[PDB]
Amino acid sequence: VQTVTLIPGDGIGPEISAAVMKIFDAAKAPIQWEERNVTAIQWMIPSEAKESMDKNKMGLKGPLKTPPSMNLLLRKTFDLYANVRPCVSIEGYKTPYTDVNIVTIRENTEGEYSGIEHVIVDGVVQSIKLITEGASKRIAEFAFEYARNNHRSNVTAVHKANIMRMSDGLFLQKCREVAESCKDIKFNEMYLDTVCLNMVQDPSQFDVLVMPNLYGDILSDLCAGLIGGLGVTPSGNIGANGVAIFESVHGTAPDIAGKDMANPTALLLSAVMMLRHMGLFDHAARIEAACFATIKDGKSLTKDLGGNAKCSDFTEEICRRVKDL
Amino acid sequence: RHTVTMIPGDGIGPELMLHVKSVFRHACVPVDFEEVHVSSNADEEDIRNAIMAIRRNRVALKGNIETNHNLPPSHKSRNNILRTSLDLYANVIHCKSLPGVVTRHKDIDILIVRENTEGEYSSLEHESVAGVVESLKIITKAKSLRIAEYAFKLAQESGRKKVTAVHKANIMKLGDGLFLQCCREVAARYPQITFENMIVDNTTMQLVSRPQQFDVMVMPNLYGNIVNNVCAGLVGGPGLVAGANYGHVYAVFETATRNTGKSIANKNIANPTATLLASCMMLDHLKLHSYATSIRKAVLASMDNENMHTPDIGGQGTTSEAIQDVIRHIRVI
Ligand SMILES: Nc1ncnc2c1ncn2[C@@H]1O[C@H](COP(=O)(O)OP(=O)(O)O)[C@@H](O)[C@H]1O
Ligand SMILES: [Mg+2]
Ligand SMILES: [Mg+2]
Repeated sequence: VQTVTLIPGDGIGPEISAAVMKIFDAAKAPIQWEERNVTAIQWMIPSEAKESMDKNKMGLKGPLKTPPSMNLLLRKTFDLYANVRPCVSIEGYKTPYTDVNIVTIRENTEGEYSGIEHVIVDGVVQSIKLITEGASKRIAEFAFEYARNNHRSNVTAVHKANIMRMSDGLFLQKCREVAESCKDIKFNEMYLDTVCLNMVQDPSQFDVLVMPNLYGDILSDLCAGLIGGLGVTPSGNIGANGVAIFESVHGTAPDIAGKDMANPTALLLSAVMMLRHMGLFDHAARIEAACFATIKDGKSLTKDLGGNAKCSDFTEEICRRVKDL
Repeated sequence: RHTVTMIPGDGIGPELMLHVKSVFRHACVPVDFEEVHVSSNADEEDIRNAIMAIRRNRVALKGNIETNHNLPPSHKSRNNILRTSLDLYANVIHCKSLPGVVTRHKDIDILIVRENTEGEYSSLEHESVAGVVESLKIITKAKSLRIAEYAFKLAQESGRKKVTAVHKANIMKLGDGLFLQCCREVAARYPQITFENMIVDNTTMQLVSRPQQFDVMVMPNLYGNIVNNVCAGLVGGPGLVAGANYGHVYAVFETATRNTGKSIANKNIANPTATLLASCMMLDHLKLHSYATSIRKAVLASMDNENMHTPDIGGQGTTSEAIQDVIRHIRVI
């Protein structure tokens, strides 16, 4: 029995967090929840929720209402340097892209999210993109370690070293150096514009992608759009001290916040991702298979996935299907 | 009879320029091409010469120059040096679904206006201490205003309703902020045009699912690189869409995606459509409209017959077969 700190978040968050916990219980997952709340105190997260995660090393997070962003703080607090996004086509939910199986691995501390801008003169602004040896090395080693540990064969570094020679070239140089150590994973490099160009044409030619902050920010949502959007897309932030927080990236959805209608898929699939990170492969698989089969059946689809059924119904059917192993 | 600069460039550039010339001779086009080459040397002689040639002729057609990113930072992109020195501030491409080229999306008709001279392309980097590199994205009022001015003027001259500014001003609040401000400042002078904004993240997500919502899109340099490529891909890839670079006094025509095509060079499989269409846009700019529409009709007609399709759009035909078929729709006018 393992403890996970749960951050139910805002709007539809409490609901879908309730749905996930329920499905986990229906699956007899070795997981008990330590419900916390993050709200910025005058800037840091509440004292008694930081220690909660320092304890558990492992957390799950619903959508957070924003303005000081709550994600920025959590990132900085726990040094969450790797943002990981596995995008896989959902068989029950057809898009024009049916063969997507991609992992975007995003550097999450520096790059063009340096925080630093200056008004040089009136009507002339400078935004600093920041790249370092250490953070680039860190993310490269993470991407190859992830490749190895999740049965992956190709890693592609995405860059614009042609245009941003010093910054991106440095990022690229650390990837290339890590590549020499992990020869059992195949490595290539591709210009960002070429990745976009090919991605919308044939997503299957890519496997694992590693990149600096803005590129991966953009590219991770591109990939989400291939498989049905943010409402179905899992995400995890891996940090310092073996800490990880898995999250839904969709909106807070205030319009339908307490009137059922919310779709728990994305969070559930983040929770499945959490489970795999913890080594609980059997439970992850069952909950995943259950979620998938529910979507494919297409009876209890929520209003966003084109259905008419409410959150309660969608959750109930997942619960029902999981119990059959 | 006009004199135009021609930079063959690298990869597939040289072979495609040859087909361009062939097509031009056969269509009796009154254009003389004045070739200037740009080699691989760190020495900027070739590139400054090319710039000077375009200053005289004021119009060019170019292939894509290879940028070797294993070279030192001081060795900069010759493509970028060129358009920044000539102040070709507006990069414009038109992505339109081609009825003969079936993809995963249809009814795409998008005009992309990209700031072509500042932003992330300013080549301003430095290493304060060992392994701590800063790159400097630059956004100015003067350049943001003219790109926005160009985007709104184009929209109203083309009979188009909506301009969408794409940005990341929720993160780069001052930088992308100012770009937005300048778009808004221009929007005030075009009440008929619907003005919207959208975060580049969301934009790409929207493009891969409902790209029909976009009409005219205006944006900073890097996001332009991204959106241009997503849009080319949606309509069938890099062999299809032409690209323009406009300054106040000069114009340079090329393929939208700016690809060298080194890996398919000299194998007679490069798709010629994009380059031909770029050369037609050049004719239209030189006010040789009759020859433009004549060549344009032929290349668009060659596109219908799926037997003339090159591998990059599913077919198996060669470059030279496509040229023959294009030349044939010409010799029957
Ligand atoms: N005209 C074309 N016909 C067929 N394929 C093309 C064409 N132009 C570009 N490509 C392909 O698009 C991809 C990206 O082009 P690339 O040569 O890598 O550009 P660059 O060297 O400037 O980065 C390549 O697979 C290239 O072969
Ligand atoms: Mg994003
Ligand atoms: Mg290129």
